[PDB]
Amino acid sequence: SVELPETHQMLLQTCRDFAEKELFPIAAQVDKEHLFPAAQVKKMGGLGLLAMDVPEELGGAGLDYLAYAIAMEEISRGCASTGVIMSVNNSLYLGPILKFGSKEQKQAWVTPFTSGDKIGCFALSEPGNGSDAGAASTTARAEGDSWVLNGTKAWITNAWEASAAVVFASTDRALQNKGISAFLVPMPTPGLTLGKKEDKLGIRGSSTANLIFEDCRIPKDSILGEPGMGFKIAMQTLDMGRIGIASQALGIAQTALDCAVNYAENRMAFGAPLTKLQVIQFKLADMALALESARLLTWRAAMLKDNKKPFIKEAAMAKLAASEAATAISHQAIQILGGMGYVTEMPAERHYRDARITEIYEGTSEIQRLVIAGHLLRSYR
Amino acid sequence: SVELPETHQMLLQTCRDFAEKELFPIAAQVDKEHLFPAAQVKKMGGLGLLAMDVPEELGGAGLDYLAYAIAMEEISRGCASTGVIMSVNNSLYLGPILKFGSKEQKQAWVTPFTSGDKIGCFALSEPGNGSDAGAASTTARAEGDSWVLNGTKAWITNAWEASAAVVFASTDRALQNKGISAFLVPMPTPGLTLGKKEDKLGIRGSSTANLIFEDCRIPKDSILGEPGMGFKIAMQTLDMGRIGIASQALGIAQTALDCAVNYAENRMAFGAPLTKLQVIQFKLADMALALESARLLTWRAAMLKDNKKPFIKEAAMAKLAASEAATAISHQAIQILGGMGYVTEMPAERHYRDARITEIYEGTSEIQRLVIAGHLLRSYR
Amino acid sequence: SVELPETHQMLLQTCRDFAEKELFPIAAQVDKEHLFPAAQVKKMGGLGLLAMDVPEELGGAGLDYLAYAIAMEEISRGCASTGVIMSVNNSLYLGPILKFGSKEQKQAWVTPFTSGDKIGCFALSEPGNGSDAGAASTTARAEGDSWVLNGTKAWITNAWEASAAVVFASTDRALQNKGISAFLVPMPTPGLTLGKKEDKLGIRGSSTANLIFEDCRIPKDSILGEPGMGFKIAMQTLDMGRIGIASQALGIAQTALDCAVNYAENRMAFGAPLTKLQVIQFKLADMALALESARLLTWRAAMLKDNKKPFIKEAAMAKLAASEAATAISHQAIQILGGMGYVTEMPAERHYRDARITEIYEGTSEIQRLVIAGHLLRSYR
Amino acid sequence: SVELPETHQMLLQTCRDFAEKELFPIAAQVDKEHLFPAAQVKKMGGLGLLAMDVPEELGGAGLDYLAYAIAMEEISRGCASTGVIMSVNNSLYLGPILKFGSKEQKQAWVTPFTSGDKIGCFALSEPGNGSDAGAASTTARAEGDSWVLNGTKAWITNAWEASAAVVFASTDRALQNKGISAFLVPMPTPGLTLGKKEDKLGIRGSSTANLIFEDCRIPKDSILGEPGMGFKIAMQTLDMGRIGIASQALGIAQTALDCAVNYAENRMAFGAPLTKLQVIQFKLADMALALESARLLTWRAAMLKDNKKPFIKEAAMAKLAASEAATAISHQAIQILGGMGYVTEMPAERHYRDARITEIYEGTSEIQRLVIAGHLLRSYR
Ligand SMILES: Cc1cc2nc3c(=O)[nH]c(=O)nc-3n(C[C@H](O)[C@H](O)[C@H](O)COP(=O)(O)OP(=O)(O)OC[C@H]3O[C@@H](n4cnc5c(N)ncnc54)[C@H](O)[C@@H]3O)c2cc1C
Ligand SMILES: Cc1cc2nc3c(=O)[nH]c(=O)nc-3n(C[C@H](O)[C@H](O)[C@H](O)COP(=O)(O)OP(=O)(O)OC[C@H]3O[C@@H](n4cnc5c(N)ncnc54)[C@H](O)[C@@H]3O)c2cc1C
Ligand SMILES: Cc1cc2nc3c(=O)[nH]c(=O)nc-3n(C[C@H](O)[C@H](O)[C@H](O)COP(=O)(O)OP(=O)(O)OC[C@H]3O[C@@H](n4cnc5c(N)ncnc54)[C@H](O)[C@@H]3O)c2cc1C
Ligand SMILES: Cc1cc2nc3c(=O)[nH]c(=O)nc-3n(C[C@H](O)[C@H](O)[C@H](O)COP(=O)(O)OP(=O)(O)OC[C@H]3O[C@@H](n4cnc5c(N)ncnc54)[C@H](O)[C@@H]3O)c2cc1C
Ligand SMILES: CC(C)(COP(=O)(O)OP(=O)(O)OC[C@H]1O[C@@H](n2cnc3c(N)ncnc32)[C@H](O)[C@@H]1OP(=O)(O)O)[C@@H](O)C(=O)NCCC(=O)NCCS
Ligand SMILES: CC(C)(COP(=O)(O)OP(=O)(O)OC[C@H]1O[C@@H](n2cnc3c(N)ncnc32)[C@H](O)[C@@H]1OP(=O)(O)O)[C@@H](O)C(=O)NCCC(=O)NCCS
Ligand SMILES: CC(C)(COP(=O)(O)OP(=O)(O)OC[C@H]1O[C@@H](n2cnc3c(N)ncnc32)[C@H](O)[C@@H]1OP(=O)(O)O)[C@@H](O)C(=O)NCCC(=O)NCCS
Ligand SMILES: CC(C)(COP(=O)(O)OP(=O)(O)OC[C@H]1O[C@@H](n2cnc3c(N)ncnc32)[C@H](O)[C@@H]1OP(=O)(O)O)[C@@H](O)C(=O)NCCC(=O)NCCS
Repeated sequence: SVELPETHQMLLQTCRDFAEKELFPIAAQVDKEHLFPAAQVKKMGGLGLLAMDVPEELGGAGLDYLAYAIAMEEISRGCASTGVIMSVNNSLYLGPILKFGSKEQKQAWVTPFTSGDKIGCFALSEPGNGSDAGAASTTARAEGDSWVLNGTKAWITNAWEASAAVVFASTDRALQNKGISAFLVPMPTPGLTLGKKEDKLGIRGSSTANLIFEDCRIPKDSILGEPGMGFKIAMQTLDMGRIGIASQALGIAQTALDCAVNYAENRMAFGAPLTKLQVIQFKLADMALALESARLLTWRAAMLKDNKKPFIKEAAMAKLAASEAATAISHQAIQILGGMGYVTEMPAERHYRDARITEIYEGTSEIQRLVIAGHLLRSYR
Repeated sequence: SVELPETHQMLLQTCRDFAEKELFPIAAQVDKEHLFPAAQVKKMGGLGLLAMDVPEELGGAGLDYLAYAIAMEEISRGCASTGVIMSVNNSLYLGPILKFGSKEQKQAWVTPFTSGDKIGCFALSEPGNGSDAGAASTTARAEGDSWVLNGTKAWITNAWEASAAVVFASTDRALQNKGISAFLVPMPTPGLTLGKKEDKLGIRGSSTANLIFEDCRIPKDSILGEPGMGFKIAMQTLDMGRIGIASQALGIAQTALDCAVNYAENRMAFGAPLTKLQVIQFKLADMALALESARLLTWRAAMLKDNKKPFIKEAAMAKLAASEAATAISHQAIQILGGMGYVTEMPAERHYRDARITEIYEGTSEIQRLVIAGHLLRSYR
Repeated sequence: SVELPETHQMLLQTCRDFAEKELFPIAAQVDKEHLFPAAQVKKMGGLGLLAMDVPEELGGAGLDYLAYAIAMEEISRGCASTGVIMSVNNSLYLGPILKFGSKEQKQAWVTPFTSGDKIGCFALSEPGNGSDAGAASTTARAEGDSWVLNGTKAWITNAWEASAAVVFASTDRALQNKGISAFLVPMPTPGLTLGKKEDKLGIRGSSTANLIFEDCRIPKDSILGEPGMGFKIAMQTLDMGRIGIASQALGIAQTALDCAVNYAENRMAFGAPLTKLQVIQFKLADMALALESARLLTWRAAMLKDNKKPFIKEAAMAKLAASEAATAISHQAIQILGGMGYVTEMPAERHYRDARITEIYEGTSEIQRLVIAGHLLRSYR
Repeated sequence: SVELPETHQMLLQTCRDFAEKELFPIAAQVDKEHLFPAAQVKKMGGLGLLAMDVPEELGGAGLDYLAYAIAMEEISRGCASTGVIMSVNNSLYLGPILKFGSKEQKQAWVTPFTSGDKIGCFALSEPGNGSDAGAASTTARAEGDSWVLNGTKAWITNAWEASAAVVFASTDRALQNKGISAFLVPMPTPGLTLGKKEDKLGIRGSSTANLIFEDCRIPKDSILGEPGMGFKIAMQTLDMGRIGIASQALGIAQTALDCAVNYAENRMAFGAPLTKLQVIQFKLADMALALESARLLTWRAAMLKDNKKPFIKEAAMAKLAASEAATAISHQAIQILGGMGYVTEMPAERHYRDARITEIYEGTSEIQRLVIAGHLLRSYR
């Protein structure tokens, strides 16, 4: 119900302790220097936080997706870039392989990646089409006994750190979505070149680059599932990723609210603490309401996924509400902090820049509203 | 969890069937003619919907407050005035008596009122002070063996139909809240006169009047609890009423959304259904999300109350979010219907006028935000 | 510039004096009883307020459109239904005849209507299509020497009081807009039947009905301009009407703000006036800014029209901003008044219901945003 | 009226030409490297853009404040940091000296600063109090024939480039505002030390530091006006600065809208340009409406100042509306650009970070709403 089980409570406490011990001292350094936190990722792999959905047989933690959402929220509260790296590795790489790959592919592509030594990446977007995922131009000709890949992916998270890749290329151009086919591409491999890192406004610990495939050949076993199923795999992986991104936005909004409340209590204006002003109280009330409401939606989406029931509309609602709430709460936290919120000495601006991204990737807000509207009208029809 | 138990599902189905059978044909007539639906209230008392929180020993249904929230949402979806009458009788009259009254008072003031033959009313507000509940000017002098009541209450719901009253009068003026004392006043009684009915913008089935007490004397047993506890009784009854009003606003928003979606699918513009337009889809998506989020907040508040845990901040959040969401959804439904939404032939304007009230009574939105802000700052401190 | 000329100032003062003398005592009676204010319309015709754009040669006042906007704002501040009647008679009937009709048609259809004895109506909308104005199904066969009209118009303002009608019927069905042709139809005439009055949520002084044409024949001179120009005539008349409706929404928002400020200063809560609370001050500040900004937009649109320059985007912006600001200000005024705002004794709910309409007729907000977007993209291209 | 005079049109064209020639190529470099654009400031001084309000006798341009607002909007459209430097030098330094200083002080402190070789700074805020300007703790003891200054100012714009300073120190502590006294402090002078530059989220061309006064002595003539008038001088200078900041926010919103519209027309999604989507059109319409509405308010405030009439409420409204509109438009521009808007290669994120500041300095939005509310209630009383 509303309360959490003992395992979930213990995981929440452990994640909060780890976050306050490790991520908070280094978050500013990671943001400023664009430094990939290798040691923190290794420690998270040691704690099993990178393989929560993975069964314990394959080396994972064997936990439900609600526990994953809680851990993602706590980690993103600690550090946003570490949060998005964890979210990518947990959902976007591990989920499709467990859900669709054969047992040999699971053994060869999940077990090394549970320990945290290696991480994965999700390669769907292209420079030509960002939202229209079905219009991917990457071609995968089945010449000989190998899949020859030609094309250029873009915006690939963890491109400079991943040891594997889930690449979606259209085997058949005529088939807009049917042609789409997934492939498990090891990194580094001949024929694959990594693009230059992109300077980003917000999350800067993670490395974002453009994968370029030039006559890249992979063995025939590297195809995920069967040809044609690529679009469905992409959609389901996107739903799970949307749940993860909603958790990340919740964490960002929570830490922004905590910093704002602490500063408002500490700061003195007109001979009184700022909390005595009614405007500040109303701002805090609205922020808390938005944050809690979103958290509820997220938890509902996670529990619906755990009960093996359809959750696409719920996940889209959770992602949209969490992203918008995080942006509004971060903006109001900057406004409450005032002048001190603008300088980089205080962490409010980092929360603002990190919260801005949650409305862009994993489907923009317009795409989320399209999904919600379609499912709503289908429900009434 | 997210799912509902079998009893709750059966109650939801029964309430929906009763609503579609009875309330929908007569809602327009009730709104237009200011007609109190006596037969519908009697049938609801027959179904036990007026005594859900009451134990079965005293003649109630013995159901949890979550079931009460579900039934309130369904009834308010059927008809808003019937919804507010049910909410008043269930929470604001029955709850304080069960929570604080002695067993003899329970037998003499709850058992006749479970059947639906008689209903109660909550008398707190005064013309002088609406939000400042602690500034009530009604005086209750303890002369002789009877409590002599002098004063004028205002805005009393069901004043023209109630057979009992929960009246709060300040026994001690010096004590702003300590002086406040509750009293169980039977109606009609000598010394009590009912004010004229007030024409209202929205809910017009219910009768709202001003109770006037002129030397009204009641026996000494009619006092609820002990003197001084009146303010706490009022606050707890207000929390339960806020949960009920949140359920009512949810019902209004739900029926407005249903009518808007049906009309949008039926209406043809520019050679296409209105749902083909992206603006309509985005409006429907935003409306859906709002309602669902509010519902979760409401259900969380109800479950927290059922588990015997503090729920004041949760109830305030649920009431605020539900009221604002209901107003926004009703306005957008009128906008979607366009010209046909403006005339009284279509039920959109009735939903608008009924949804406007949920931000005013049971504490305005500013008071709710004050409560949320106070509890938030207390949580951080 | 920002200041007003002496003629405009004198007209503003005269309109305000007339409004406070006449419209304010009878506004509640007009709203409640659906009473057409014949005497007030006659007095306005005596003051020349119904023929402001009309040259003095034809019996008008010969004033610029800025003066018309000011007078419309003041009258709608006095009474909303009188405001919409004045707006219809000034813009939607008189403007197209002066702009496109020949001199004989001006003499036979403008000079009697300047005095205020008779008023006109604008017949464009149909039950089939409300926003898609080009899809009108009314047919005008040119049989013999007369135009035979068949079809059914809908939502015609002043249908029960108009002595003339501007009816737009598609002469050629193949021509979606080219077929559209305007006609000056006298009322009453054989073959024309008036539909039943429609009960409306808001403005109820004006009479809204559905014109039904059954073999209605008019002389050949009654056609406005030449066939095919009907759509352009409709668009320009709509622009002028949008300016008028923006002025009306400004008046409604202004009177709502005045009542809210007066009540907030008078009402006492927590031992202080409501204006001492910071939340009330912030609400009043937001309301004020909105109204003033909208007024400027309106005044800019009116001055651009007076200088014989294109004003379509400006008029659309003014109408959209004025309507949204009026709705928000009326809602906040009801919220500020609290319980007393809900009853019909206070005039806040009347302002709410009257302000709701300004987002529906003369093009809904979505159509206004489409016009603004089209003109913006055309400006950049 | 709505149109601009020939001088204003010529100044607008010259400012736009200069902006597109100089500021646009170097804006990204200035933002990235925190580089003070010395050459651009010198060229602006050559064009007279730094001394617009200054009479031509003292070496200024002798232009009205409307021309200053237009030039500020164009320059801030070119580059935001250059815009805020120009705004500070024009209003916050030059205005108080011309308005209150004697002729000798004008000759010794305005004529060298019109040419653009030297610039000024406005020193009011302190680390202790940011919004409560009357609680400044800087002390100015009148020992001997010199004013000995002790205290620490904060957030001083152009602290590392100014050759003069307007410092406000409380001569009399007992007098909260009466004690406040202004002083013209040359820079550099013995006893004055410049604090370290502060890394800021947005505008980074300008240098922001903390002035520290330790036994700084100035001649007796350096006091501006007479003791006690400091608070009034600060308030009037703040009003003029609010007009300038509103112009800057207008420029930022305008360039963000231009970039967003151009990208939306260029980008192709789902086989169509983005402008074909109705959601994009509605976003563009809302952005254009907000921008134009604000621009109007700003121009009204500037013209009211030029006509020697009170403009405090108008300036506060203009600043608030311009800041909020700029933030909303920048956020929507980032959303429209999508993924490409997030990287630093595109200029959308720079517009976002620069537009965030306009709600903080020159009085936060809460202070603006307090000023508007006070003037509104004073108007009704
Ligand atoms: C880039 C930049 C440049 C600057 N340049 C200058 C300059 O040239 N000269 C100068 O003098 N200063 C300058 N400042 C400082 C400026 O005055 C302050 O940063 C800003 O105006 C508010 O200061 P604060 O945040 O410290 O106020 P705080 O009092 O610390 O603000 C706390 C919060 O409480 C709110 N608040 C406070 N009192 C009330 C109230 N009564 N009612 C409601 N809400 C309230 C505020 O709005 C704010 O959100 C600059 C600041 C920045 C960031
Ligand atoms: C009080 C009143 C007075 C009136 N007076 C007159 C009068 O004097 N003369 C006259 O001719 N008419 C009059 N009308 C009718 C008026 O034209 C319509 O009521 C109104 O303009 C819209 O009509 P509709 O709701 O039927 O349109 P509908 O097409 O039925 O509206 C459906 C909804 O879809 C939206 N929509 C439609 N097309 C699009 C699109 N392409 N993109 C986005 N959204 C879209 C609309 O905004 C609306 O929300 C009056 C109406 C009222 C209520
Ligand atoms: C349909 C209806 C039914 C009702 N039924 C009942 C009933 O059964 N029992 C009962 O006891 N009462 C009932 N009431 C009365 C109800 O308590 C009040 O109408 C409502 O809760 C607020 O009262 P008010 O508007 O008079 O408060 P006011 O104090 O007059 O409100 C003035 C405004 O100031 C705001 N305000 C006041 N204090 C503050 C503050 N400290 N901070 C910020 N904002 C503030 C309020 O939000 C409000 O907007 C009913 C009212 C209505 C309309
Ligand atoms: C930090 C970051 C990390 C990323 N990581 C990954 C990753 O790991 N894997 C991956 O595959 N991609 C990744 N991406 C790319 C991501 O898919 C896109 O950036 C984003 O989802 C949208 O792409 P776009 O802006 O290019 O779409 P565009 O089509 O260029 O967006 C244009 C605009 O139009 C809107 N729009 C488009 N179509 C419609 C429509 N039909 N209706 C309404 N509005 C519409 C969009 O919402 C958007 O506002 C990442 C991007 C970023 C910024
Ligand atoms: C555009 C978009 C919303 C929809 O895709 P489309 O190709 O444009 O439209 P479609 O017609 O393919 O959608 C419905 C089809 O897909 C399938 N599908 C769509 N959503 C699905 C879901 N959530 N689960 C399962 N199947 C789904 C349906 O089965 C249907 O095919 P059918 O006709 O055989 O039943 C999708 O590409 C998208 O989500 N874009 C944003 C996400 C993103 O970029 N994330 C970045 C990762 S960080
Ligand atoms: C104004 C208002 C919000 C708070 O009341 P106040 O008298 O103004 O302020 P107080 O200082 O009394 O509040 C705190 C006190 O009340 C008690 N209290 C407040 N809220 C409580 C709650 N939810 N549960 C229990 N006790 C509560 C606290 O114990 C404390 O007293 P203590 O110091 O002995 O601990 C309240 O009057 C109100 O809710 N008004 C709107 C509700 C309404 O009108 N409903 C209409 C019915 S349809
Ligand atoms: C739908 C709507 C917005 C546009 O009309 P459309 O027929 O759907 O679209 P169109 O292609 O006709 O629009 C452009 C055409 O009309 C003409 N036009 C459009 N707006 C115009 C304007 N403001 N001024 C002049 N001409 C205009 C253009 O010349 C063009 O024709 P061309 O190709 O020969 O140049 C219009 O019908 C409308 O305003 N509806 C809402 C208004 C309303 O109902 N008011 C009620 C009165 S109270
Ligand atoms: C807090 C604040 C809003 C008002 O100041 P206060 O000291 O708190 O309140 P006061 O009582 O002094 O306000 C009214 C007094 O000041 C004077 N005053 C206020 N605003 C004025 C104005 N716009 N023009 C002239 N005089 C003004 C009045 O004369 C009155 O004094 P009186 O009683 O002798 O008539 C002001 O300090 C402020 O604007 N802060 C934000 C601005 C800022 O920080 N800008 C940074 C520069 S980039």
